[PDB]
Amino acid sequence: NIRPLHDRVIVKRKEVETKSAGGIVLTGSAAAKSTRGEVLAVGNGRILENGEVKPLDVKVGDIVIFNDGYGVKSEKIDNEEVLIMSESDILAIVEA
Amino acid sequence: QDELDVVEGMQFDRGYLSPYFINKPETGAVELESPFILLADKKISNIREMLPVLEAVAKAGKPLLIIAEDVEGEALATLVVNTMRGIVKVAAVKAPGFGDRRKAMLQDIATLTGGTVISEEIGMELEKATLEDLGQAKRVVINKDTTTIIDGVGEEAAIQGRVAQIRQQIEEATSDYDREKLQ
Amino acid sequence: AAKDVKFGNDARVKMLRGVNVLADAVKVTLGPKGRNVVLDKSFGAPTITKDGVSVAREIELEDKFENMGAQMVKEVASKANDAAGDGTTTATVLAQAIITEGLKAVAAGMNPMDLKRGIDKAVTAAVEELKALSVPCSDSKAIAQVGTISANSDETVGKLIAEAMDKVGKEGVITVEDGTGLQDELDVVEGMQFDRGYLSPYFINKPETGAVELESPFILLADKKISNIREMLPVLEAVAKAGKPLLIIAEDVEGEALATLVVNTMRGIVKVAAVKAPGFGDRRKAMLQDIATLTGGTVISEEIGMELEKATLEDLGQAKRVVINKDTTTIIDGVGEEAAIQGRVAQIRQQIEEATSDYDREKLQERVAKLAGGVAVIKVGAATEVEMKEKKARVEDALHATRAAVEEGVVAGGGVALIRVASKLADLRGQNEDQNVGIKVALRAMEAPLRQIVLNCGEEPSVVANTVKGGDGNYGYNAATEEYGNMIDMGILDPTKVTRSALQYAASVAGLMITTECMVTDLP
Amino acid sequence: AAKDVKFGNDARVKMLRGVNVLADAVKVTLGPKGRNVVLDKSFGAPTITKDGVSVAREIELEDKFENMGAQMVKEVASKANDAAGDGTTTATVLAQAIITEGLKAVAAGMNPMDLKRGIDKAVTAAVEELKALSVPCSDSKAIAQVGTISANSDETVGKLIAEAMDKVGKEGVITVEDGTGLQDELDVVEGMQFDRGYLSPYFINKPETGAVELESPFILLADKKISNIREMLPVLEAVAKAGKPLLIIAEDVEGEALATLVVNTMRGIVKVAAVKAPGFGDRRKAMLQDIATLTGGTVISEEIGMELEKATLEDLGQAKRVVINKDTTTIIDGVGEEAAIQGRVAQIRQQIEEATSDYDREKLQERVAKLAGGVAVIKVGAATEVEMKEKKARVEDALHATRAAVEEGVVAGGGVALIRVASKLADLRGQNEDQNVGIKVALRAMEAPLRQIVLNCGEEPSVVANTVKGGDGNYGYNAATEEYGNMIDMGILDPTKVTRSALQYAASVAGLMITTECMVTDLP
Ligand SMILES: Nc1ncnc2c1ncn2[C@@H]1O[C@H](COP(=O)(O)OP(=O)(O)OP(=O)(O)O)[C@@H](O)[C@H]1O
Ligand SMILES: Nc1ncnc2c1ncn2[C@@H]1O[C@H](COP(=O)(O)OP(=O)(O)OP(=O)(O)O)[C@@H](O)[C@H]1O
Ligand SMILES: [Mg+2]
Ligand SMILES: [Mg+2]
Repeated sequence: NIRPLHDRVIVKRKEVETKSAGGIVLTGSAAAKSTRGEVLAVGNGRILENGEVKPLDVKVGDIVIFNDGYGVKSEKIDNEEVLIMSESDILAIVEA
Repeated sequence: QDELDVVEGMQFDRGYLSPYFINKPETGAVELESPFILLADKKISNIREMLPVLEAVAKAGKPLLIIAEDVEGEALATLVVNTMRGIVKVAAVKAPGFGDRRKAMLQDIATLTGGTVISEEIGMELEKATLEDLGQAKRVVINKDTTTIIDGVGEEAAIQGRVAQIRQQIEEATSDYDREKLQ
Repeated sequence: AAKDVKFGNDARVKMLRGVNVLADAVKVTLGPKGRNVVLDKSFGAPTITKDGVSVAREIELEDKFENMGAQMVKEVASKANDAAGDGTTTATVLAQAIITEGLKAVAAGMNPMDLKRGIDKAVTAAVEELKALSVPCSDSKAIAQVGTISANSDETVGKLIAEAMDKVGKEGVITVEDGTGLQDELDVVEGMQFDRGYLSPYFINKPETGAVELESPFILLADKKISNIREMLPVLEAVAKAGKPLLIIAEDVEGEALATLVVNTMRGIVKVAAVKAPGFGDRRKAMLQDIATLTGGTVISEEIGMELEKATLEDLGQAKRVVINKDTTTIIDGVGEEAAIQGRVAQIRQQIEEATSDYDREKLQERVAKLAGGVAVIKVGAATEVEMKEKKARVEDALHATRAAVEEGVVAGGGVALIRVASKLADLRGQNEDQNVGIKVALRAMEAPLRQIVLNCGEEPSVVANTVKGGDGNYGYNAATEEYGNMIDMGILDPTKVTRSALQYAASVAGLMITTECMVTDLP
Repeated sequence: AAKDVKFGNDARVKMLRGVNVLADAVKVTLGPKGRNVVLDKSFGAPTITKDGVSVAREIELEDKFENMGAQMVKEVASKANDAAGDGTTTATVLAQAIITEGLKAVAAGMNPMDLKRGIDKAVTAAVEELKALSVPCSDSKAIAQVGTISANSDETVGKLIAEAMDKVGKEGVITVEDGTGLQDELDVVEGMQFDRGYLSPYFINKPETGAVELESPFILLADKKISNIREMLPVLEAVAKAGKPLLIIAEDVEGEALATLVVNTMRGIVKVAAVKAPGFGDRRKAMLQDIATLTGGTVISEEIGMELEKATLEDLGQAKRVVINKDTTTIIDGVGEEAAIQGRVAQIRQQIEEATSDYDREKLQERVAKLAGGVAVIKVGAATEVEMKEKKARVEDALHATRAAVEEGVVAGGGVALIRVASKLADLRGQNEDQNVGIKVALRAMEAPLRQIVLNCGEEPSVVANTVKGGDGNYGYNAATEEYGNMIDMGILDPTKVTRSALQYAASVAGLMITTECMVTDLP
């Protein structure tokens, strides 16, 4: 088991959409890496300058739309890929 | 012995862009029955331009033949994969000729097949292309060398008007090669 | 440039003199008693050859008009060599005989166009007569006889070629190359033998033989070149679970991937050998598809859609045995559906039909031989390089003649077939008297090969020609033994295609040349 | 260009005139009494040579047809030189004799193809007769006699070559090079002596000799070139702990690594000498593996998998002694398993068999000599440069003759062997009379070497030929002493391979030349 530190999130990126909206199969760069993924683990929370730690607004098991970049790191646990990214890199959360 | 080879309708010498389009492996020739025809003046390499066209064609169910300056890379990969998967029967062949000629004979194919050419200069875009924009033909046969359209569904008056225009270009032409190409 | 223009009989005489020079050079090499010709080469040693096409190619004369005639009649030997591969000396002999007798009629006031028409009519009837007079050449004994006759009465060459096509069957490909020893050798390889060695010496399972050997291994076929290991981790791991060895066909394996495969080859977790993909652009894909069909696998490619990471055991091909050396890799008894192999070879046959280049159809036939039947290499053995060239030319002539014999059948050799055809066409008539004279010159020229063979023997051409014409059927003259007998029973067979092609090309060129009245060339 | 075409007897006469010019130039150098030939060189001084191959190579005539004949018969000497290394003058003498007698039969109406067949039959039987008539040449005395006879009766050359073959044995490699002095010298080096000096002069343990000397040192072998020290702290520190010296074989050691090694060399903590890995791509790895096997070590490489940081003492090879100088590195009594050395030399032998290039097989033999046996260099001593070239040619002829003698045995010299073979083949018959005439011309030409030797002596060729044919066995004519006696007991031995190659190549090219009827060349 892996859990983050401070304002960091462990997310499992969802599989890229093989087929398009109308049933057209997309391959190569067409099926680009998905920017939404379910949250696997939430850190303790962001640390403020005064010394208080506030919990992250994201929750474990909620799909989040995140941004790729230097902030996100692709680690491997049990031959599986997990993205470690700061909560700021999480643009949105997917509900319903 | 002397032989005579007569080909009618459109038989411009452009083969399939990928061998995997072949519906009939025994003859090595792609065969489409009453397919749509998309005509693009621009060369394409991505897929995002023709999800509307491809999805609407798959919804219609009729096959699709693509005439374009060049289809390559991810576009060919996507069309080929969809061809095996059977969602849409797509065959993409290069537009014939070169500059100031490819546009002319693409407009000719559009008139013969009752379609409209997709181009930047004309104004419309591939993303906004629809079924009524796409051309129609009774039959299409593709080989390694030649592409043939049989009984293109197009208005007779438009065909006569276009051939009249080509005749006027013949009259105004002053080079033997030019008038031979126009004929 | 300033032109010299020659009209009428002066031009015809100069053209005929050039034709006579070229044909005299060529036709001293006709028959079993025909001699050799030395061709000086600007680079290297002179070439001693007995082919008519080589001598015809080398002939060029100082006089521009005689040279025009020489080039025109050299086209006969060139076309006969390109079409049938043999009968170039007979084609040149027939062409000059049609020209010499045609020009005699032209000098006698006959209309040369009608002479051309009569020659063409006689030759069309002659081709029909040859097609009727031919017999199938299917057994090995007749094939040995054809090869022997075409190799200047060399029985070893005929027997070797008969054995070669017996081993490789109808679909096999036979090629002739230089050999090291003093004896001809035959190397027949079946199934796939594409010439790509191991990418690293460390794959070698048997150091004494220096060859990687895999028993019932998997075969991975990737269209893309690979330099990293992560793409084939699922494939290699699943192969390790299977336990069977793995052979990799790819555009290029190198770097980290190659080092990893080598390390695991020593470690014994998986027996892996990686060799380069056979062929090149638009060809390597074809060979990979053929290997996949034979081994019951699927080629991993970007265009096809799948990736190496998703490749599975069912995707991987299977074969009974695999051997790899520094040069060649052989796959023995690839586990694949016979229907798929038959369909693929049928497709390659259609590509052969649609192909218009000799190299392309040769490559396609080689691929067919890789799939079905086998490939045979005849290594010619000779003491020196000049003897190597001469014997290789004779062996290639014999190979072409045997192929023509299986394609179109055989007829009586030694010029007997054309003698009989001319005998059967004595009743042929044209539209006017000029056309009948042309028919007669064609029929008379049909006796030229036999007369030239006999003259090369030193005997009397007229006597033997009359004696052969007096007979019937396959009765003719064995010039090797100088005795009369049945040509088929004596083993003197000419491919019907060779004779027909020689007659047709000779007739076409010769009629065109006898129709000439003016000749324009550059001034000397 | 425009061609001159010659037919029949005039072409044959011009061909024979060219053959006669070339053979007359060559054959004045046959025997012990044969003289020298001056070949004018476009660069440098003229070459004084007695080899028939050199004279044949230089001969080119003004007349195009005579030049064709000259080049065709020069092929005989070229092939005889390439195959056996000696007997080029005898091959040219035999070829012209077959040509002169063959052309006489051609002029007498005989069929040249059957003459060629008869000559080939006679020469095949002659090769069998020679193989039967040969005797093994294994003792040093017979080798000395063969070398002496092949060096134009130079006893010192024969004795030197016998000594070289005794010292380097069967597996050793003997080469001939220029020497400074006025006397021939023999330099034999055993074990490994690859020509790579120290990478830095400061490694020198013995300044008086200018040579690093390591007693029972470790040997590190790295395929990769090294410039940093960080890769070999474990190896160097463990060597220091062991205390034994270290020798580094690598693609390149330079910069910080070399400076560090030098610093520790003076500091005495380690006695390390670094020399470059011998050879280049695909060869450096092979000979590095050879050194590893000989010294019982393992090569450090990226492809093999291991890294220098993980190299240990067991990885490092061991040798009894190491000597380093500016030019060469010598390893004395490498501590390696004999089974591994024998297996590696067997693999190199397999590569020799599979190799098709002379350079490749000589390099592989050099590697074998490095592993097993030794390498000998014969430095030819001469006063001037012309004498050096002539003596080096004679010594190379003697080397090739001794090698051919050990390979295939020896026969009576002075043309006696071919005389005896011809006597034993007097009962040989062909298929017809032309073939029997060809057999007879081959048998008569088999006496040409002895007759030309005697003629070079100034004696009567016919008298001595008759006297030698009257005898039997090894009874022949010592031309140096001009006396009759046993050829073997007088020490006149010809390698059987030399005689067989001369006869075979002469026969092949000569038969092909006598089969010719037309000759096509460029206009003068
Ligand atoms: N023993 C023989 N008796 C009679 N005719 C023979 C004999 N051997 C060969 N021939 C005939 O020789 C003719 C031609 O032989 P040859 O191989 O020299 O010429 P080619 O095939 O016309 O040309 P090329 O010089 O290109 O090989 C053939 O018609 C063949 O039947
Ligand atoms: N003392 C001798 N008495 C008789 N024959 C001798 C004597 N010495 C050498 N020969 C003979 O001389 C012949 C050829 O000698 P030579 O070395 O001149 O010619 P080669 O070996 O044919 O050619 P090359 O010029 O290339 O060395 C051999 O057959 C050899 O037996
Ligand atoms: Mg032939
Ligand atoms: Mg010699």
